[PDB]
Amino acid sequence: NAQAEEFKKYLETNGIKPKQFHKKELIFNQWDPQEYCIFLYDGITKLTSISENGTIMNLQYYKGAFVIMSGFIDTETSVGYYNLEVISEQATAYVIKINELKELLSKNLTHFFYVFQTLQKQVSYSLAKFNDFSINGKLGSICGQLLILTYVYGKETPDGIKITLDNLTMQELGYSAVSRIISKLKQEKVIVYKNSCFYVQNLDYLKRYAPKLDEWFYLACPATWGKLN
Amino acid sequence: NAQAEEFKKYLETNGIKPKQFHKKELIFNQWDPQEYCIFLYDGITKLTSISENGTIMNLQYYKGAFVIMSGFIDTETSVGYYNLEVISEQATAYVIKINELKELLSKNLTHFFYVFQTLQKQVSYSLAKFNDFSINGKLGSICGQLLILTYVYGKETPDGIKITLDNLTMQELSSAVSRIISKLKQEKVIVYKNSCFYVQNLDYLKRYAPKLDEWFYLACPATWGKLN
Ligand code: NA
Ligand code: NA
Repeated sequence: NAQAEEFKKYLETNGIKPKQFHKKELIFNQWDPQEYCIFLYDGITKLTSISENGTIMNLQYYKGAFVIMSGFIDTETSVGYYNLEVISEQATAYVIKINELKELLSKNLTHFFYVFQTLQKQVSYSLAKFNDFSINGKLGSICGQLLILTYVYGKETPDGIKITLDNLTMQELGYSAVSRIISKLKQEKVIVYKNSCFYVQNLDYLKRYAPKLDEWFYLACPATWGKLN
Repeated sequence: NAQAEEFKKYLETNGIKPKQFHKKELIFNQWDPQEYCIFLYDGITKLTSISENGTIMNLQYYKGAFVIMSGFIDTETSVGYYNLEVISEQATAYVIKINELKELLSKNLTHFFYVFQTLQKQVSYSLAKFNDFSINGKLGSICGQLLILTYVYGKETPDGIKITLDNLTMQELSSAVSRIISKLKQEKVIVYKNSCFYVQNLDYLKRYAPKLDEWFYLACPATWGKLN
C-alpha cells in the first residue's frame, strides 16, 4: 500500500523506528496512563478488554498496515481501557506517544489524512458489521469475517479458495454456537478444512449473508475486493 | 460545548453558512455521488440504510454538535450507502463538499483535531457497544442507549431523571426491541409521569451497560459527572 509505506518512511525520517513484538505481547495496555498511536506495519493484532473478572473480550482484529490509537488526539486521555495483543507469531509496529503525533501530523498533513481515513474505515466497518448482524445474526457475522479473510489471504487451489494464513493464526481467530454455525458451514460445503488449511468453495454464500460488509470492503478496498469478484 | 462553537465560527468566518432541515428530510442520501461533511450543529438525526429487501435500517443516531461524513477524506468516495435523516422537528447543519473540507482542515489543525476526535469517539462508541452486547445482549444494548439519553437530556427531579426530549422525538427513538423497552418500563426502571419520562433506576442501566458507561465517562465526563 502506497499511503502506508509513505507514512512509514515519514515516521522513520522523524526519528521513530519500528519495534518487534512476539505473540501474546501487548503493544499497549489498559493500565498504562500514557497513550500512544500504534502504526501496526506488519502482523496481526487483537484489541482486548479485560474486566476485573479476569475475563478477556476480543473486540476487534487488526492487520498491518493500520493505525490504532489508545487515546484521544486532543485530550490525550484513554479512548477506552483496551490492550493491543499480537496474535501473529511476530509483528512490527511503530509506537508514537500521543503528544509527539500531533507535532508530526501537523507539519505533514498528507499522512494526517491517512490516519483520518483509517478511522473512517473503522467507523464504516463497525456499522456494516452491525447491519449484517442485525439481519443475519452470527451466521452473517462469521460469514463476513471469513469473507474478508478470503479477500485478503485467499488464493485459489484445486480444492477451492485456500486461506493462505497459517493455521496457528487462524486458530488464534477462533477457528458452542460459533462452532455449530461453522459445522453447518462445513455441512453445505461452503468451507472445507483439509490438509492443514482452510478452503472456501462457495464464495457467493458468504457474500449472500454478509452483504453490507461486502459493500464495505468494496468501497474501502476495491482493488483487493475485485481480486475475487 | 466549546470546540463545536469554535468550529462553527471557523465555518462562518470562512464563508460556509448553515442550513435548516425538517423532520424526515435527508441531509445526504445513499444515491448522491457527491459526498459531504455534515457538521450537525443542532438537532437530532439518524444514519439509516436500505437493504435489498427495501425496508429501513436504523444504524446510528447523532446529536448536534457532531460531525458525520459520507465519503472518505482522501478519495472522496462513499464510506457506505447511508442516509442522514432528521428525527428532530428542526435541525441546523453545515453541508461542506468533501473536497473543500480537506483544504479547510489543512488551514487550521485545531478544527482538524476536533473532527478527528469526533471520529475517535465514534470508534470507541462502536467498540463499547459491541462489548456491552457481548456481555449482556440486546438488553445491554438498549440499556446503553437509555443510559446515554439519560446523561445527555437528563434533568434530575424527585420523580427521577426527567428526560428533556419531547416525546415526539422519543417515539422515533422492532418486536423484541419494544418488548424489552416495555419490560424496562414495567419494572419501573423508566416510569411515565406528568406527561414525561423519568429514569427512576439509573443503576440498572449502568449495570447492564458498563462498557458504554465507561465510554461516556472517558469521552464526555463534563455531563457524566452531573448524574454520578
Ligand atoms: Na493504555
Ligand atoms: Na451520499
